[PDB]
Amino acid sequence: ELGNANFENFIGATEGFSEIAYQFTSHILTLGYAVMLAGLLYFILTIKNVDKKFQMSNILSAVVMVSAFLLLYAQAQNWTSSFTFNEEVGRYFLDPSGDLFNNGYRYLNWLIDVPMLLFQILFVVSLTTSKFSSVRNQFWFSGAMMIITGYIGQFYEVSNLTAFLVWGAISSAFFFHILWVMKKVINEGKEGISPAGQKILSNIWILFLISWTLYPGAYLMPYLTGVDGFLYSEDGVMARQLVYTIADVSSKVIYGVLLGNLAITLSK
Amino acid sequence: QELGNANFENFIGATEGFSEIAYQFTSHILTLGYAVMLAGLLYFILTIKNVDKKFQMSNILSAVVMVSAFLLLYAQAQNWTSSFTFNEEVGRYFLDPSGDLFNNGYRYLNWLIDVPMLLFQILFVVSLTTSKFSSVRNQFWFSGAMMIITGYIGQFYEVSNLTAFLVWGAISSAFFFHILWVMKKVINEGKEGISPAGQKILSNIWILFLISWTLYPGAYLMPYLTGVDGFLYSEDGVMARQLVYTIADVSSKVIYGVLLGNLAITLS
Amino acid sequence: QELGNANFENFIGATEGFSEIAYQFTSHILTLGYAVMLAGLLYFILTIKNVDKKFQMSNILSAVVMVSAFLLLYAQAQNWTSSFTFNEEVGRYFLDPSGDLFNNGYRYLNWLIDVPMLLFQILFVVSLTTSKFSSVRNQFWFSGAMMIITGYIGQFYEVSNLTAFLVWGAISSAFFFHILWVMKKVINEGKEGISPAGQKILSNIWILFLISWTLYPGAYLMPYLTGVDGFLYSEDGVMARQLVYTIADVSSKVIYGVLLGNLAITLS
Amino acid sequence: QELGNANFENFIGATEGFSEIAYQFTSHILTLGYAVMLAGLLYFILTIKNVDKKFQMSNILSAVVMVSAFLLLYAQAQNWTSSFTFNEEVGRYFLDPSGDLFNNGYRYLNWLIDVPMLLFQILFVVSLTTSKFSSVRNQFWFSGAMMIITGYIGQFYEVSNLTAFLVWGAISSAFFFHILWVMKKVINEGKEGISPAGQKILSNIWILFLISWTLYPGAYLMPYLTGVDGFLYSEDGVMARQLVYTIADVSSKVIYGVLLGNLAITLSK
Amino acid sequence: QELGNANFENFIGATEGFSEIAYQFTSHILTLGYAVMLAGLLYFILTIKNVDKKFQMSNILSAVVMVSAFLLLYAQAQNWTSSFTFNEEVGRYFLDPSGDLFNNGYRYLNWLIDVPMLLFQILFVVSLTTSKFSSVRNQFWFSGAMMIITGYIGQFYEVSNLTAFLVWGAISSAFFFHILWVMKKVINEGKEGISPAGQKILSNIWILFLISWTLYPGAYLMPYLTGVDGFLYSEDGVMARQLVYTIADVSSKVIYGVLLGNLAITLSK
Ligand SMILES: *C/C=C(C)/C=C/C=C(C)/C=C/C1=C(C)CCCC1(C)C
Ligand SMILES: *C/C=C(C)/C=C/C=C(C)/C=C/C1=C(C)CCCC1(C)C
Ligand SMILES: *C/C=C(C)/C=C/C=C(C)/C=C/C1=C(C)CCCC1(C)C
Ligand SMILES: *C/C=C(C)/C=C/C=C(C)/C=C/C1=C(C)CCCC1(C)C
Ligand SMILES: CCCCCCCCCCCCCCCCCCCC
Ligand code: NA
Ligand code: NA
Ligand code: NA
Ligand code: NA
Ligand code: NA
Repeated sequence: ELGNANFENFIGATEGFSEIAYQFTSHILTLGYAVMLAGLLYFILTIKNVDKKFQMSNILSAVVMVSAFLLLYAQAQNWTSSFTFNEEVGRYFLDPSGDLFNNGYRYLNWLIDVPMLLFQILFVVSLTTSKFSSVRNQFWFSGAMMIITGYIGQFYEVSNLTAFLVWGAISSAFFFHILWVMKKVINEGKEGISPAGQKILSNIWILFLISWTLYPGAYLMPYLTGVDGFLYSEDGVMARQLVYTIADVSSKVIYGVLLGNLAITLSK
Repeated sequence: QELGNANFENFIGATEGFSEIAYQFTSHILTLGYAVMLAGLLYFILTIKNVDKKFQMSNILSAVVMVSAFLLLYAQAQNWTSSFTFNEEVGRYFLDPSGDLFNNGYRYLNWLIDVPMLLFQILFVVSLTTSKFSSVRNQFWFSGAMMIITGYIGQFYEVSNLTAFLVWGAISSAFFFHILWVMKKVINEGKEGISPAGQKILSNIWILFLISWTLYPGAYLMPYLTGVDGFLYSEDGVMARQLVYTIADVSSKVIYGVLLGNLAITLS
Repeated sequence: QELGNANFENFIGATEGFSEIAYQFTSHILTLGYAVMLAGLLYFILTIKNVDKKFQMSNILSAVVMVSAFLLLYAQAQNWTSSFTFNEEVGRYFLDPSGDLFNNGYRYLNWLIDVPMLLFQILFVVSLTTSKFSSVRNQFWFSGAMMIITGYIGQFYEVSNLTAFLVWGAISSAFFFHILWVMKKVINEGKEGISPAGQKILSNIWILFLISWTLYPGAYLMPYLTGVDGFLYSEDGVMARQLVYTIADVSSKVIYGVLLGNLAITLS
Repeated sequence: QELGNANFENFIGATEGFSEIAYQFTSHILTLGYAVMLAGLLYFILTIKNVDKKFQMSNILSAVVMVSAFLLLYAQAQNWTSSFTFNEEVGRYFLDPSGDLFNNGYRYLNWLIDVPMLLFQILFVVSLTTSKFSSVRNQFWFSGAMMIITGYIGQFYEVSNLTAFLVWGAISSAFFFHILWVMKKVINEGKEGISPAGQKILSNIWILFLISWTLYPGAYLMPYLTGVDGFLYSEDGVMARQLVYTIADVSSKVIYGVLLGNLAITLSK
Repeated sequence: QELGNANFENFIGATEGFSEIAYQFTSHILTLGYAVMLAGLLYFILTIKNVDKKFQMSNILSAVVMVSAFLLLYAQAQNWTSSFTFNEEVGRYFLDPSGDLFNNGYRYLNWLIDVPMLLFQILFVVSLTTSKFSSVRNQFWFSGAMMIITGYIGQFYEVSNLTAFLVWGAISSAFFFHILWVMKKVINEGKEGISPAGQKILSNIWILFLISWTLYPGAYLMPYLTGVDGFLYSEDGVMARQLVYTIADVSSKVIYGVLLGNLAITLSK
């Protein structure tokens, strides 16, 4: 009787995880939080490389990094404490004394990362039609609604598939609003800067789109091959956490590095 | 089973147990709390040289608070996960005494750091007119100490003795109202003789102070706000209490320090 | 149930056990202690550039002390929670030998850092007149070392051998009085030739030093301050001992360093 | 008992067990590794202002690597101590499955930080002549990623499937040789137009790079370097593997960064 | 309970066990050690700008040793408390194998950081006259490595094979005497051409070096300094060994760095 639990727990409590699956999930989470701490150091040590009016961006990047390290460190431990080896079969099964594994740790902490990540670009690009405050408030409201609806939804990814999908769609609405506003921001920021900055901004747009789209992909991962599909297995757990790590790295570290390069180019 | 003078979370977890949603949400919200606290430390450290020297003390005090907050919430997070263990037969988290009983007093005593410093730092940005700096500081510190100590005594009896619970709560509320009075005086005097932007910032600071500080007696009273054997005397009440604690912590510490720093910038 | 040369906390916890209030309060007070120490470390680092170069050593030494203090009070906190475990049948925390016996001598040996450095740092702010710097330093260090070592030997027999307890305590008290004499000389010489404000600060420093340092033999004698089988030979005595330890730690380290820094500012 | 696609440390520890020397030495060497990494982090941060601004990026990248290394090695240290428990009846440490199986893959994925950055940072000290900066960088990054991923896949089968082990190892060795080729090109171009002292430093850097990076496939092959049922298919092989890992880590990260910093110093004005 | 090539602390704790005073004191002394190391790290970082630039390297290298030391002592502290558990029936702490056996080798390998760096940093303050910098450095590093490695091999047999114990100890003592010789030469050359105050500081540094470094073979021999089945082959010997280790660590690292910094200040303009 698992109740409103994530599907990792069902897979681990029925079939269990082979050595490769368990060890790979642990390794990918470890790499995630290591990347986050290294990026924190990188952003702190490069603050004076940009003009003062851009250093805020750097700071915010650092801020984000802090949150992520702590989460992906906790989450990491969580994984290894939720599943233990059974010598009789050679697989890792759910160990209830280490609690049920839950991805929600990431959702609430996005309440830090999503606003901040949306906010810092407004310290590097210059708006030509929109108001700074209006864009900021839209970003924050839509991100909060998206995160909260998705966080409520993921609790029912096995118990109540209907609620899962409904909350996912209600979240995707705010996601589309965020995407529209961000495209507006980047198009307005391209105006009046050298072609190098425009190239950096187009790269930022592409990276933003892909890496941010990766997250609902991980949301739906156990069902992307339908019920009782190839992805509703330990392969799906591996894929979920791998996509999470890729999207984390891209949307945080690489995004901050491209913002820093843009700030360097715009600096005098 | 005999629990003695323990918080109502322990009683709920020993009788009904917690569902996956309740337990996981409480853990996530405490994790988010301490993550927010360490990211603000960096923020407040990294933005020290953004204000005139005379205001920088505020920043320092903010950082101090952050440290305290982080540590406490980190500890508190761990304590939660160690006090409740999954029971597979029914699929619910029950009290685990080998991990010690859960107690909110960890917050209360640590407020002995937070409450004075928070009340102290505003006196490094605004300039008093008819009030005396040392008088305001001593009143703040004495009233805060009394409030914290009386509430800390009272919360131990939230289940074992409702009468002492309420009596200590009222005794604490007296000092709380005194603090609100002195703070209103301080804000009104600080408004005198400053720019309109600083006046708007001070108004926002007063509103934030009022709401976020009132949230704490709300969390104190949470299990009984729907009466004896009411709806909030459940795992829903535990979730609500920790959520209110986290919202109040973030608002009264991080956002309060950020608004104070904005005020310091406009005055520079 | 033979405990040997163990502290009286272990005897109380092995015979009567601790109630929820007693155990939780001891844990909270130790947690507050180490939080205060880390916050003080941050404060003393951040306020280094507030005084002239010649005084900055004081800050550094303060920070040094903080480090030591933090680590021990963090360790000691852990030790408390690991040494006593909840018994559900009666609802009380009893001695848990798998977590090791509780011992307060961790503090003693760590005073081998604190006592010299604290006594040393005042010699970087005040200017001696008739006394020799190196003589004062050597007297401070030797007397402090002897005091700490003799008290550390004595505290192991606070239950198993009252005679050794009291004899070693008196041997320590001799060196304590020597330290008090030398400190009075140092403060009186430092008052000479400075402004009245610095003299008032020095008087406050002397009062604080006296009270806060006298608090330590008080915690040493705590279980017997009401006689054998007295009121304090209970969990109440355990609470009182750890509370006195925390008050003395905060006063003699953090507030002492803050007053020294204020003096350094007035002398700058 | 069934272990599946697990490293050979688990098989040795589950069948023969480890003596006190083997277990204690492995723990000590991993501890020394992560201690060295943290000390190097401190060093590279503290010596940033010792070189001209244009070279300071190198320092930063070193520090970045250090962080990764420290964290990873720290975890791995814990993992060792969690996988093997003393049995008083025989006097040997045996596999403890409640602590998870021991796996070297923690290193491999973390090389996804180490290998690019290490290859990247030298491009902030030396000046290329005929090669394009971005071309060299992209080649380094792609070849390193492929090498790491293929070796990481291969090492899971070092006991359960020797054929896949060797095939993935060879596929990885291809990209390793490409990396060596590009690095030799970089060193030859960097020697041009700098003082003889900097050229000597570059020669030492090339020798160190070659040896220290070649040490890693050696640790990959360690249990079989004396054949099946050989001398190295024992606790001696486990000790040798972790010792080679630690020596290669120190040499290829800390000493590499120190030599790069000395080169940057001689090039500074 | 067969323990094999294990340190004598495990034998004492497995046969007689430790009393409350002995166990608590060993734990306190290790805790004090790592606390001292972290505080010294803070001190050496915060006092960097107190000396001329050319001397600041000393400061840096001191903090590197403080990092290493800190980590090791922290680990060792944990290890002690994890290896011995209270038995309520008799009131003594006995060996607990689930926490691993206690081993001092953690220190030894970490000396591979401490011993070279400590010997290196003095060469950033004093100026040699007749000796060559690189020759002194190479001699220091080689002799220190050999000393550490031979003693590390030997200490595993302090109970199981006293003969190998003593043979490895003597082989190590040879390199120790070589180090003392080179250090005496270095101090004599550094005294030349500096003010009398710096010469007095150098004399004090030499005395400190001699005593604090000689303390380590003392801890090596501690259980047998009173003969076979002597007084020191007891829990008293365990306390004495760890206390000597802590005193030697503090003296040879923190106080050594402080005296070096004082010398650097007196040499500073
Ligand atoms: C960061 C923490 C802050 C600002 C804490 C503030 C605490 C209070 C306003 C305490 C309030 C209390 C009462 C008014 C009544 C009941 C008891 C208390 C202690 C919760
Ligand atoms: C930060 C720690 C400080 C300032 C410690 C001070 C310690 C003392 C004043 C020690 C006092 C002792 C006695 C005078 C008698 C009994 C034994 C002692 C060691 C507790
Ligand atoms: C700090 C870590 C570094 C520099 C890692 C370097 C890694 C390699 C040179 C990897 C080599 C591999 C092969 C050449 C063959 C077998 C598989 C590998 C992954 C071990
Ligand atoms: C911080 C650590 C230091 C300075 C360590 C120094 C180590 C030694 C002087 C080692 C000495 C040894 C011998 C002289 C003989 C026996 C074996 C050793 C390794 C303990
Ligand atoms: C130039 C520096 C002069 C230093 C002055 C004296 C400071 C060192 C004092 C060391 C005290 C050591 C006391 C330990 C003695 C052994 C105790 C056994 C129990 C009585
Ligand atoms: Na596990
Ligand atoms: Na739990
Ligand atoms: Na406990
Ligand atoms: Na183990
Ligand atoms: Na223990």
